[PDB]
Amino acid sequence: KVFGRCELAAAMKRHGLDNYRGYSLGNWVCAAKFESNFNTQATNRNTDGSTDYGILQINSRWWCNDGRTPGSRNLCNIPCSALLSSDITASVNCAKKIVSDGNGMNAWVAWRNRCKGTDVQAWIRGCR
Repeated sequence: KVFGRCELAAAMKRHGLDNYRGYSLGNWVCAAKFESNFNTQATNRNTDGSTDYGILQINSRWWCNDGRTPGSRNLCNIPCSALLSSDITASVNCAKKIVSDGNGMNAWVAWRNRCKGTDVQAWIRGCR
């Protein structure tokens, strides 16, 4: 599923991501835009052999199990394919753990390079 911008904002808010760990809703929408372009099915392989899954590009070395990643820890206790669902619940629950791990939203490289320090409120402008 490719979410609309305000559609994803409403879903992230209903799931408790707005202001979670101090990160306003626009930070999360901006992160999803640049990690997956709002596409729940997005997958991308990394040079270390891991793969990133879903709307928030959650990694198979630390967070989810994909069965093909050396040194996998599966800290979210979830198959990586579950993070590709049209229902974002599993991605939100895992992202809440990632953002609590010590580095905040710096865990998302696209957030650090394309959202951090910008006017993130623009990503929720116009939404009701």
